Amino acid sequence: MLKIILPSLMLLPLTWLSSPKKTWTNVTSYSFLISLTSLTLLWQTDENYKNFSNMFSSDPLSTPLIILTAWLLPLMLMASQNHLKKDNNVLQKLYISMLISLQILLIMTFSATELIMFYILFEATLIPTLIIITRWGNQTERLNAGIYFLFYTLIGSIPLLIALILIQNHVGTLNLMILSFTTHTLDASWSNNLLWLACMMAFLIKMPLYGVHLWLPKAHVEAPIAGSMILAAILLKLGSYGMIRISIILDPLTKYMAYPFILLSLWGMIMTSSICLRQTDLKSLIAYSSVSHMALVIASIMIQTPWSFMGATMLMIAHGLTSSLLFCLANSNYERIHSRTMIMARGLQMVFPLMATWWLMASLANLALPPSINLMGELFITMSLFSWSNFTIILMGINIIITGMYSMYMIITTQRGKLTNHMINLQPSHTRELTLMALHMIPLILLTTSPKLITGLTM
Amino acid sequence: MNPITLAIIYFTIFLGPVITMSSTNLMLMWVGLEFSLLAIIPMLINKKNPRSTEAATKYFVTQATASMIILLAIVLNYKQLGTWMFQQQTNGLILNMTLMALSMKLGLAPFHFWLPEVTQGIPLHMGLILLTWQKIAPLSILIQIYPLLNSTIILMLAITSIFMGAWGGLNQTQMRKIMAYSSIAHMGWMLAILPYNPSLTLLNLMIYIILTAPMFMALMLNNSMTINSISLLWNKTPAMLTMISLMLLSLGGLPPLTGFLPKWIIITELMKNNCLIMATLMAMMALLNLFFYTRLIYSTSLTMFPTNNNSKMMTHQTKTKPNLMFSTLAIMSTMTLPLAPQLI
Amino acid sequence: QWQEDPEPEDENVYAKNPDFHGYDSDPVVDVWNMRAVFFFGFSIVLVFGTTFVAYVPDYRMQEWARREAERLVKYREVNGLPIMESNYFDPSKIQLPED
Amino acid sequence: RYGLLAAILGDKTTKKLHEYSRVITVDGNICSGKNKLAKEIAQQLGMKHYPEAGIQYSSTTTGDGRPLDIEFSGSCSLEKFYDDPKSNDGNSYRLQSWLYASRLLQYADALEHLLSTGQGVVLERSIYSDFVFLEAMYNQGYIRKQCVDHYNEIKRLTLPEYLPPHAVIYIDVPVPEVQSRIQKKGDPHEMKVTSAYLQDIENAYKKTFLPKMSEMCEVLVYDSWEAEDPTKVVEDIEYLKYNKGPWLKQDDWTFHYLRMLVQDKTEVLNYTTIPVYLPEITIGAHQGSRIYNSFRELPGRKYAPGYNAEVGDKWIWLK
Amino acid sequence: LLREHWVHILVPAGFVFGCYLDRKDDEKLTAFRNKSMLFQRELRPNEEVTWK
Amino acid sequence: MMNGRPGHEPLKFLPDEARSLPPPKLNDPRLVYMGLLGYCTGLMDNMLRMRPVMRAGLHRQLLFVTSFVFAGYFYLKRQNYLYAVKDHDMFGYIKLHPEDFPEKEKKTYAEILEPFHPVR
Amino acid sequence: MPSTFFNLTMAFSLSLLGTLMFRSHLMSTLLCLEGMVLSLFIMTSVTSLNSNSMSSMPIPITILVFAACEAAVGLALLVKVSNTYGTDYVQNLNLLQ
Amino acid sequence: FYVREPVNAKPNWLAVGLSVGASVFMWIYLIQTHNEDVLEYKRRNGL
Amino acid sequence: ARQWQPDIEWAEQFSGAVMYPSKETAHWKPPPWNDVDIL
Ligand SMILES: CCCCCCCCCCCCCCCCCC(=O)OC[C@H](COP(=O)(O)OCCN)OC(=O)CCCCCCCCCCCCCCCCC
Ligand SMILES: Nc1ncnc2c1ncn2[C@@H]1O[C@H](COP(=O)(O)OP(=O)(O)O)[C@@H](O)[C@H]1O
Repeated sequence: MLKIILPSLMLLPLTWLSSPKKTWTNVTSYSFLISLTSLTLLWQTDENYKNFSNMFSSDPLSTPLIILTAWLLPLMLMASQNHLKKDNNVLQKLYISMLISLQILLIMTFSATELIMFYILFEATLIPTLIIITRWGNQTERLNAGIYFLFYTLIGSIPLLIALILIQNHVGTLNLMILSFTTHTLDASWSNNLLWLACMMAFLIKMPLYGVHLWLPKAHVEAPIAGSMILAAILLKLGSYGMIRISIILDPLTKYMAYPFILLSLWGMIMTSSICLRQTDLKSLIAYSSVSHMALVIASIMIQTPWSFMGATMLMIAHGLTSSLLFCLANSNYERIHSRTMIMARGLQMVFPLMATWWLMASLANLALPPSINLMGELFITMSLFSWSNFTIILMGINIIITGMYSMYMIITTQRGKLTNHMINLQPSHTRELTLMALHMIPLILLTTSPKLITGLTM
Repeated sequence: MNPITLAIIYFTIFLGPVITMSSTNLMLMWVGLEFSLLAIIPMLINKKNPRSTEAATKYFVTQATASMIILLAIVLNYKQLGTWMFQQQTNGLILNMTLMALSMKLGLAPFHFWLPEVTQGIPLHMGLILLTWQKIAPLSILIQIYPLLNSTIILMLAITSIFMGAWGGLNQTQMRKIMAYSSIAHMGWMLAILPYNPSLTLLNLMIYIILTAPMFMALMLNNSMTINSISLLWNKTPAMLTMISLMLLSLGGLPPLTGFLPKWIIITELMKNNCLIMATLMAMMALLNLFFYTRLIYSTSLTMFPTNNNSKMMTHQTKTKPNLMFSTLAIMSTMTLPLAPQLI
Repeated sequence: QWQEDPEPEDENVYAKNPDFHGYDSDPVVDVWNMRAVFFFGFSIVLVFGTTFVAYVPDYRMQEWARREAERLVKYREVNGLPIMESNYFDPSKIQLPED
Repeated sequence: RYGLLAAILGDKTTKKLHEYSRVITVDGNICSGKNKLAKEIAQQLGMKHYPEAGIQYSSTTTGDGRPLDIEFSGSCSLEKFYDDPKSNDGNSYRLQSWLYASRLLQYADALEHLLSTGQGVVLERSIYSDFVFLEAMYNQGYIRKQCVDHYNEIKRLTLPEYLPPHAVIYIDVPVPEVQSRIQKKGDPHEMKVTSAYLQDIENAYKKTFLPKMSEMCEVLVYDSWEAEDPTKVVEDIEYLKYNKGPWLKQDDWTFHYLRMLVQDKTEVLNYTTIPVYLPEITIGAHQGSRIYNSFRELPGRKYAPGYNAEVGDKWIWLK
Repeated sequence: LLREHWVHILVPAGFVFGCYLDRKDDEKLTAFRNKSMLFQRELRPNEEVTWK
Repeated sequence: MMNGRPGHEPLKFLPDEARSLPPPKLNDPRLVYMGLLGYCTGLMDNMLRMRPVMRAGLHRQLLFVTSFVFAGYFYLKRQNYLYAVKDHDMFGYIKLHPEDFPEKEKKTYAEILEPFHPVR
Repeated sequence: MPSTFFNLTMAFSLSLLGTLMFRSHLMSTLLCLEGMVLSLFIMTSVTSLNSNSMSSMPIPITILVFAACEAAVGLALLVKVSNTYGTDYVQNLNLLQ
Repeated sequence: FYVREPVNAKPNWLAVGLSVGASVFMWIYLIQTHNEDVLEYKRRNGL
Repeated sequence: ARQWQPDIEWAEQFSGAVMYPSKETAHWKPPPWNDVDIL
């Protein structure tokens, strides 16, 4: 997998060497094709994993993501052509390159055989992200948000560093292939009960768990649209990908060491879903929607039943695409409105007829409408959770009712009701804004036709 | 300085560490340490400002008593073994003295009070020498005697330094002292692995030298001893803003950059030796060091602090360039990580 | 008070360039930055990509297994063998602990 | 370049000094006729004459030498100084701070010519004689107390390093007289100068400037009539003994370091940009960034001297 | 081909280099070339490599 | 560590014994990296000194890309030796002290009984 | 020497306790500092003499030669201090806080 | 052009020739070392 | 609307000889820029 990567690196030379006026089209047009080369990995004609080479591999779980990581770079660069079009021609070429490095790094992290290669690349992605959030962040508080995003991930990260070096000494190689075909069975000691927490905690932090998710609402609030898309679509899912590949070892402990997180997540799912119900900042509501719909995932990567896992793989890819779509349209309202407040800007369909159709489809993806991969995902996690304990439906049942309420409230108070009297007149929709959306949903429609590709390792 | 004097001093400041390293007769190692003490004091008071005399008088007393303690260890050994050099048989207290003493000259842990203060009153230039070409000498003496020193003490001085360095740095706003504090911290990691794998001490030093030397020549390019002063870097010289950003995050352990390797292999070696207690606590507060590094990042790069009109005047004039060393030592430092296996 | 610019206004790019596509202010760059984005975006990724992904053959062997079952079910049923015997790794291979 | 290497091998200032290798700064009031005198003094003794350092003494010295746009040169107007005293934006303090930076550049350029060529330098008003304008401005409502402290801090930080004026020729046409001169002159603004300002300036010269530099450097005050006759003064300058003055201890090995300072303009005014945030001085990040992107994009400025092709530089691919 | 038609060849070239670098890895990991159990066959006539 | 080994060359860079090892291919990815590492140093310098970034010092750019690379071949040549000594040393010991490194026997998975923790 | 090398050693520790606890005048430290060099010189000379190790007598003196200059530097700093503060008192040395 | 003629107006032609010439000596020694090296390696071992 | 660049007040905190000023520590004042004192 060096075509999904080397051609990517070369994007950096192109963003720099290219003309200031033509820099945007060379980069966006080329990475669209970079995504097309990424699609070749999907050609798996047998169940064996495609080990491209010693360090680089792609199995069913990584492949559905590498393609998404390559896909969003085009979109990210199309959603940030407006803001970042007021810059000095060298601030742009920095932002474009920053976005380019994220998927170079993220493509490799999702396509990495050695778990510590994951760690080095895993924690590197913070550098590009923190720059995108802090350097271009509009609000006074991004310095703070950046600190929260760096420390919560970093304090979790050093325990994983110690744990992975620890298993290398215990087993003798951090190669995901071998670690899988070798006998690593923890022994339920008090210490192992700590190892397990060391490995999972760093992944559980960037996958916002109810206890440590305050970093994500603060980060996406002041982050520029491209950073918020990256955090929701690819960055948070880095934590999920890690939990799937790391729990191959630590096989016995999670049977009983998971209860704490599972309950934290399911109760967390309800409270995070509910506070979405009365949050005035739209970007705030989407972020907590992201916490709740990701709290379902940590509760399926821990129950560990075949269906959970691919419920997880289905939902992660699906929610990634949906969340960005929501964060992308939130930005289009923010740029014309100039405020994140949900109460202002009422009645837009009256003035932006189509964006409202995109808003409606994004919300229906947000809630579980049935001919969507989003629902298949939740339906499956719901099933397994029920298997874990029939009572789980109650808590995963209060979340579904709340999820319907906030998803439609975003449509009802932003895209319906009487028009706002006279905010700065709202200029019509650009074709870029609409495509950036179409590019998010057309793939959501196509993937829903053949869900098999994003089903995970389990199935 | 009459250029002749400059030569004699500089030769001594350079013959000082070199005799230490080359000789085996400890005595000759002691005088190497003594010559470094004598040579550095003249340069320290070059401005001869009231702050400077204070700096040198502290540096000298701290250095002198430690030098006398190191000599006492050699004198005691001479009577416990006729040899003029530490051996397997050496009384444990004899070696511990040498650790404390040498940990004072290097300024590690509970003896970390002199360094921040002398780093504050000396010029940026002599600051570098006082931080990096004066650590080579004592460390050489320790690295030579590693097989014999105590694993317990070193670790305590190691952990303490890491903490003191980190905590001290958080509050400081003067750059010279932020660096002094970082050096205390890095010096700590170095002395942590000495008992186990000296060869890694020599990596955690070089990388520190290849990181700090560019960082200081950056601070002085604009001669800013204040963060507020380095924050207006964007107006005075915009290009160094990019690398100053990466070098400081490299000084802390963040993974893509070269700075991770020293911490990573030291942690790998300590876990190989089973200190998974000690290594864990060190790595954790090591993360505190990055917080103050990033706070500076914020002021200098990620956010643009307001500047002064008189600055437009300094832009007009051609900026005297930064030596080539900056580049070669900025890149070899910010990104060599892809070449780690051969470094270790 | 200190010196600094007054907040700049945001231009109605739709006032000039009434055909603004949202990519860049001068018109030709805009046209050529959508003529290449709709094309490389939709025309040869959503179309050629979906064509190729649709034609990936027997992805993860699930087109092979619906036949192998059919000949195994064909073979097992006609020869009278149990369709899915109840132990997979044969008991004979397994040396169980004798305790 | 000039460095220890050059100094080690000859290139010693002492060897290049002479009867007329001196610094003579002639200071007077708003209009003391001091330019004329300075010009002549310099000529008669064969010394370089440095024009008074204005808001633009830096763009002329740097690059094309062509007058920069006002905002590029720090947005200072002496013109606005006069028509709008005690202005809300403080153009008067910004004018004074830029003026101090300009003479700092001029004095340093003068010292570089003195130690290299060996020729002397007449600099008219100097960093040493700038405080009188600020003293009068604070005595008036022009500047507030802190503003004064900020200038004093910059003065204390940078002025001591440079060696003092050898002698400080002085003219003393009184305030009533100067007011007359200004009015006769056509400058619409200069003429709105408050008489008090003139007086306060005069006072700070006599009450402070002449006594204070008198013990450290020779002082030659002349009245209007005396100055009209430079020759007269040239005589005095020649009979000067330059006996006292910190200049006596400047051995070659000491001059070298001073030379290497003035040789580096970026340092001469290093402390002129100290991060003390008084409101008038602050450019402000958004405005400052724009002024920079715009000053740095001017032809021949986007790259170091010798490397920008716009003005016709060549050989860049091998430099 | 350098009137801005050379910046367009940068990425296309990266693909080529990648493909080359990639097929190189195949050459290295060629033990068990055909020595695997599930896929071990006698080289059919006129074939010196089962998979290249 | 590896110092104190018999025959150690007290101050030599790479003992001739390292002649036996294969020479580093000049295009070894690593040496090529050092090259790029170098080009960047050059470009960076131009930038910090405010010169046209790529079109200047085309002589220096070469000195850099060619100094770093030169350094590489001769460094890697050594680091490669050091690692090679490590095996000579390591493998030898495994034998000279065989008992301490016995070849234990691993039973087929049939014999071994690994406890089955149901997921349920 | 068995107990004659304990007096000298404790002399060095009593001199150690001295240099480490300052009080007013800096000279008293420097002076104390020197008390150690004498104790080290005496102990080195003593053992060299009863080990008949003549090859080592060079050291007892090298110790003094280096210690003398060391002290020369120390006193020049001291003179520098009571030229800047009119006293050698250490309290004055508290600007670097 | 420049009031103060840039010191870099015309190239330091020595700095070119010791910068260019030095690098071409590096290669010719480096490439020589490799082939020479390969040989010894090949013959030192059987081949 | 432009990214909030830091104003003078945000800058102010970083002045002072100690970032997080203590009870008695705050009483201190920043070191002289010239590295030379008035006493
Ligand atoms: C890949 C990993 C994840 C990557 C995410 C980002 C990728 C972006 C770049 C690549 C985008 C395209 C490639 C990825 C998606 C591929 C989808 C696809 O290939 O569709 C296959 C489909 C033919 O179906 P087939 O594959 O044969 O199904 C198996 C039956 N045994 O082919 C078709 O027939 C296409 C038909 C198009 C029209 C569909 C009309 C029906 C739509 C029903 C919508 C129902 C309501 C949806 C509600 C959503 C929420 C509101
Ligand atoms: N620091 C200062 N502050 C305000 N005004 C100044 C300052 N320095 C010089 N000027 C003004 O510059 C003008 C020209 O100076 P001068 O040479 O005395 O006048 P002229 O050129 O007519 O002889 C004077 O009118 C004076 O007010």
